[PDB]
Amino acid sequence: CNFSDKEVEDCVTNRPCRSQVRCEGFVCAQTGRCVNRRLLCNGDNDCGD
Amino acid sequence: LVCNGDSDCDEDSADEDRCEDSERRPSCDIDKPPPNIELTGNGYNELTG
Repeated sequence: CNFSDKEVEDCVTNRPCRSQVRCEGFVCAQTGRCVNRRLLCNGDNDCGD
Repeated sequence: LVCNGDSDCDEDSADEDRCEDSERRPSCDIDKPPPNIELTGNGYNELTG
């Protein structure tokens, strides 16, 4: 078969969505992983970056 | 037990967070537990054994 058993179309932003899950921790800027502030300066890459 | 040189919180180690190594003292000469002591802490199922 064609591999494209999947197909996708773009849209306008008809409506907002509440995806903006609140991180109280630090946000690992490049990854967006939410890490607890106690893991800052931890000596360990607990972020990705 | 806080800021002590031992991880007295077990999974977390928050008692050893943000602790100056110049303020720490050596808690003990050694850290090595007996060779499989963790097995002494497992639960047990009497039926399945």
